[PDB]
Amino acid sequence: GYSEDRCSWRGSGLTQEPGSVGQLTLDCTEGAIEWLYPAGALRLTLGRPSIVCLRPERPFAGAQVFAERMTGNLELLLAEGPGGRCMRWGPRERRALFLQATPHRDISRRVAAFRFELHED
Repeated sequence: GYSEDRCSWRGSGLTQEPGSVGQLTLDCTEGAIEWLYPAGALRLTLGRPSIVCLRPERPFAGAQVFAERMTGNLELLLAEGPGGRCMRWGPRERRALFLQATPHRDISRRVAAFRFELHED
């Protein structure tokens, strides 16, 4: 679950009703996500223009991380296979990441873990 200070989260793919996107809210400027055996999808809301940077912990596998734009469009920040991806949200954009488990042929141990940092550019 959430860490002691609620700036980080660490859970397993068996999060909730299959098909529903689980909901995470983190109101800090710096934190970490550890998604063990990713399954399904998660939406992480991160509570002037803002810049977000993600730093994966290698090996990173089992999921992709997208940034939700006001357009409803998505921007891939972190993906599986072959250090840092940044992106900028507008002043009025909801700061939301979408974590989507990748379809693995095997059900084995994969961990999608990353750190995030928010900057007021």
